[PDB]
Amino acid sequence: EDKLANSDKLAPKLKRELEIIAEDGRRAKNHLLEANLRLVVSLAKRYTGRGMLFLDLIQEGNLGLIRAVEKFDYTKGYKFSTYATWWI
DNA sequence: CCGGAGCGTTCAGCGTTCGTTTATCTCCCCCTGGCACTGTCATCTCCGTCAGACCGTCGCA
Repeated sequence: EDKLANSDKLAPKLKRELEIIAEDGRRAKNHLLEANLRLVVSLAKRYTGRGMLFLDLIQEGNLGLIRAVEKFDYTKGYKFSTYATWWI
């Protein structure tokens, strides 16, 4: 999606393939997010019962978790949970 | 018998002091961003109203 975001002229079939890869990447974004909904629910129930509703805490942690997945890299050899927990 | 001196009041030269601003320098407040062993489903409600109606709903006929 970064390559197709550029203004350089490429093949239209190549741009279609890049859009397909971008759609697959967005599907991966989703799949990771519904993978980690359970852990953000657990860490939100860790912080409940203090004047703020449970589902509000879950959704705010979900915002923190999409922040986490925006700032996650595979170069460091650690699991997603221990890095996501700080942002949650 | 005016004339001068002393006295009262009122103004133009420059000489200092105020009234009100301005940008720079500390101290504090306030908001966005980082954390990298792993840690991936809570929570107690609700009963000894109550009195009957109004109403839609729903499975049996």
